[PDB]
Parts: sequence; structure tokens; C-alpha cells
Amino acid sequence: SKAELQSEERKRIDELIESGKEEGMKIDLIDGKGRGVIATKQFSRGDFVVEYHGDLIEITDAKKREALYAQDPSTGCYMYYFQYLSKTYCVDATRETNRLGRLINHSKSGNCQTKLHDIDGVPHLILIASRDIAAGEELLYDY
Amino acid sequence: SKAELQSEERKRIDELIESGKEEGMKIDLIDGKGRGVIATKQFSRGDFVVEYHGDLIEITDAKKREALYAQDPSTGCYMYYFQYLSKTYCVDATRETNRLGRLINHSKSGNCQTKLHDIDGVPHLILIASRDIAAGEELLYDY
Ligand SMILES: COc1cc2c(NCCCCCN3CCCC3)nc(N3CCCC3)nc2cc1OCCN
Ligand SMILES: COc1cc2c(NCCCCCN3CCCC3)nc(N3CCCC3)nc2cc1OCCN
Repeated sequence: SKAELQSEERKRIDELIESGKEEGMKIDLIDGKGRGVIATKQFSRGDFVVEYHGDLIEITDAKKREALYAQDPSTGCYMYYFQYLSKTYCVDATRETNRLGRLINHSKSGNCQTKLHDIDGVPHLILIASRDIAAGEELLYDY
Repeated sequence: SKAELQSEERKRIDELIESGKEEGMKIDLIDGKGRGVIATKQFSRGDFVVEYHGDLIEITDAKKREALYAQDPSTGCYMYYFQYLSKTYCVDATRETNRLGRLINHSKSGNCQTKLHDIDGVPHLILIASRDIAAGEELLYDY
């Protein structure tokens, strides 16, 4: 079934998110610094690539954090605000972690795009392939 | 009356917003560039100082604009998201205008703070004095 197939797919995404292994990609190093992410395998159009992983927060805590980060003007803008059902959240990925989602550069004609993925009530912001991706390509996102 | 007095005050703010004269302040120029704003008169605690004026938009248009601005990495982050009643807006002050609200620097211990001011249904983000302000002080905001 076509419904049946989509149900399988949602389950496989849920396991990938949960476990957060982030396989099939690697850090692009320039001068000892991570500055992008490269695909190390193929992705088909519509495949899960990676979560934009940070801390999920509602607007109140968002404004508190925003005020803190305003005290350091070196800080990148890693706060992604969005709407889910009747509720308004923000994924805050400001802190430096080993997670790769937050290191993927933006491009107008990228190969990854954003999607909201629900796991029993909690929204997760994930990047899926917007086209077939070749092993060795830089991963590049748009909205 | 104390209620009566507060009602007067809301009316005076409404006229100031509407007209947008932005008096009692001036641009701080360094090397021909506006880099802050100075008070040219006194403000009492709780007085209206200035609106953070840009374009008011709901989340949908916000994400569209955000995607555009990602194409120029020189762009400042001027998008202020917030919650009003059951609705979620953003004031976008990214475009360079002659408006002074967007030129006021941030400080942890500033002299201006944010407030939402409603005028028959539309929320406006305004800066009011968080303490008595002396003529000649730099205006500095926190949240
Ligand atoms: C500051 O550096 C980044 C910020 C990011 C971000 N920041 C939050 C979004 C705000 C964009 C900043 N604009 C500039 C002006 C208006 C706000 N959102 C995202 N994603 C969103 C979901 C998919 C990936 N990815 C980001 C990757 C970033 O760096 C990658 C390595 N150069
Ligand atoms: C990029 O420069 C500015 C951004 C502003 C902003 N940007 C929107 C808020 C986002 C702050 C950026 N952070 C950094 C990391 C997470 C997001 N909001 C405000 N106000 C909000 C209401 C009262 C004044 N005022 C701003 C003044 C700014 O420059 C002043 C001259 N240096």
C-alpha cells in the first residue's frame, strides 16, 4: 500500500532521530575548523539527512536566551523559530556541540530542505534531501 | 483617577507611534556612520522613547524573508519574533531606513526596555525608559 509505505518511512525517520547516529556524512575541515558537511553516501530525493538538533523551547524561554546571547556579539544566530499546530517553538542550536545539522551551510539552490517531523506530539526540525544527492557533495540547506 | 491617568498615557503613546516623529534623540555618528542613538532630552521612568519600527509580519512571511536574507551573509539579524494574545508575529527591521529605533545598541544594564503596545488590535514593539534618563546619555536597550 502507498499509505502502508509512508507509515514505514515515518518509523524509520523516528528511529534515526531518536538514535541520532548521523551517518553518511562528515565534517569538511579547513584550517582545523569544521566549516561544512560533506555527504559520504548517496541520498535519494525525500530521504532523511539529519536533524537540526539543539534545544526545543517555547517563546518565553526563547526571549530569555536571546537576551543572554545579546551580551556576546561574536554569537551566531542559530535560533530557528517556527509554528506547530496552535503552538510556537524555537530550536536553539547556539551552543557548540558535535552535532552536524548545525554545521551545514545554506545555499539558495541547496540539496537539503527543512521539514517538521512529529514524534508523538514533539516537533523535530529535520533536513531531507530535495533531490538525489551524490556521495562527495557538500550538503547545503534552504527552507 | 489612577485608571483615568493610565488611560491618558496610552492615548499619548498612540499619537507618538502614529506620527512617528522620534524627537528627543539623535544619531551618534562615528566616521560618517550612524552607530548609536543619544538622548537629547530627559526621559522619566516609564516614558515612551521610540518604536522598534520595521514591518510587522506573521510566521509564514517571516520564513520567506528569512530565506532571502540568508543569500546575503553581511545581513544583520533584525527580525524580532514574539507572541501576542493567541497570535505569533515578527517585527522585521532588516531594511535600512531613517528610523532610529533599530540603531539603538543593546546593553545588559540598559536604560530602555521592550513593551508591547496595542492600538486597536495591532501590536507595536516600543522601547520605554527603564529608569530616569539624562539628556546626553546613549540610549541602550535590553528585553
Ligand atoms: C550562524 O550559522 C548558522 C545558522 C543556522 C541557522 N540559524 C537559525 C535561522 C536564522 C537565520 C539567520 N537570519 C539572518 C537574518 C535574519 C535571520 N539555522 C540553520 N538551519 C535551520 C534549519 C535547517 C538548518 N542552520 C544554520 C547553520 C549555520 O551555520 C552553518 C555553518 N556556516
Ligand atoms: C543587528 O543589529 C541590531 C539588531 C536588533 C534587533 N534584532 C532582533 C533581535 C535578535 C537579536 C539577535 N540574536 C543573536 C543570537 C540570537 C538572536 N532587535 C532590536 N530590538 C528588539 C526590540 C528592541 C530593539 N534592536 C536591534 C538593534 C541592532 O543594532 C543596533 C546598532 N548596533
